[PDB]
Amino acid sequence: QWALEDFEIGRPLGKGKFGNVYLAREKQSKFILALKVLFKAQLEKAGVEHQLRREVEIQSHLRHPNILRLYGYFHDATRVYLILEYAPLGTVYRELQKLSKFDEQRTATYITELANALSYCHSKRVIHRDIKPENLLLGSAGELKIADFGWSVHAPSSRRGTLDYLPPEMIEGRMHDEKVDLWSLGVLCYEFLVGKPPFEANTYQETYKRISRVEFTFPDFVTEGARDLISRLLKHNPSQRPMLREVLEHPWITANSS
Ligand SMILES: Nc1ncnc2c1ncn2[C@@H]1O[C@H](COP(=O)(O)OP(=O)(O)O)[C@@H](O)[C@H]1O
Ligand SMILES: Cc1c(C(=O)NS(=O)(=O)N(C)C)cc(-c2ccc(Cl)cc2)c2cc[nH]c12
Ligand SMILES: O=C(O)[C@@H]1CCCC[C@H]1C(=O)O
Ligand SMILES: [Mg+2]
Ligand SMILES: [Mg+2]
Repeated sequence: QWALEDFEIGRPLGKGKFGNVYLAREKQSKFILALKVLFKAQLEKAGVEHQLRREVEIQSHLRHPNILRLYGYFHDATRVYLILEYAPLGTVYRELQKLSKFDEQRTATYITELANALSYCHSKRVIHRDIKPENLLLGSAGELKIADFGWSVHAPSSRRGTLDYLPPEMIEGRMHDEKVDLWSLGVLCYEFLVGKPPFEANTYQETYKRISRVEFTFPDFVTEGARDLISRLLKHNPSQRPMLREVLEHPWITANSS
């Protein structure tokens, strides 16, 4: 179908674990898009060549306004190219870095957008497993778009950057389901309000212990309603975390969204 010759390449949009993401334009249609470029040698060396097929198969079949589109893929002798929807306002990561913290209204609107995209995903037993600011993209209207389905799988799974967003069950290497994304949502809510993730540390070692123990504290400015929602999402036991319907009906969400 597609080949590299069909696109004009622009500036890089960001650094990837196995290559780079570039702005690109489809020559015939003038369609601006993001081209996720991955080196075959690097994928092979890490043994993630089939998981890349998983990212493609899962993302390509999701249709939701808060989920980044994957249009297709193609590959040559040395690279794999993923054809993605271009998110013109960039990452939530960069917005957080420039704004420091988000107010309750911005946070709760993003949580609602995430819960709606996640509800959709989980309805197909799809687990994202890599929900984090650098993977949360922004559309033309500033709407949140879940991206980077790189580590995505169908639930239940026991399949093997920082640990900041990963729940205890995945950090230990145990069986896990859709509840992993509910923990990550909790870590995101805290980060949006506070400016840093709740288990952030200098080392992977210190962060591992913090997640395992559920060792976190809130700054005094965090409201009672925000503490309630976060504390509920951050349960060591996946069974005890709420459904996404419950997150969406939380009084703090309904009062501050959208
Ligand atoms: N569709 C896109 N539009 C705009 N920027 C993007 C897009 N996809 C990725 N990026 C940028 O490139 C980075 C790497 O993309 P990503 O899919 O997350 O790769 P990886 O799996 O290596 O982390 C993102 O964190 C973001 O900064
Ligand atoms: C060598 C190779 C192929 C492949 O079949 N290539 S080819 O023999 O047709 N040849 C041109 C070299 C295909 C892939 C691949 C993996 C995932 C996707 Cl979504 C698409 C392609 C990868 C990933 C790492 N090495 C790869
Ligand atoms: O698209 C990718 O860069 C990779 C494909 C293979 C699994 C890991 C994944 C990633 O880092 O998101
Ligand atoms: Mg990423
Ligand atoms: Mg990824």
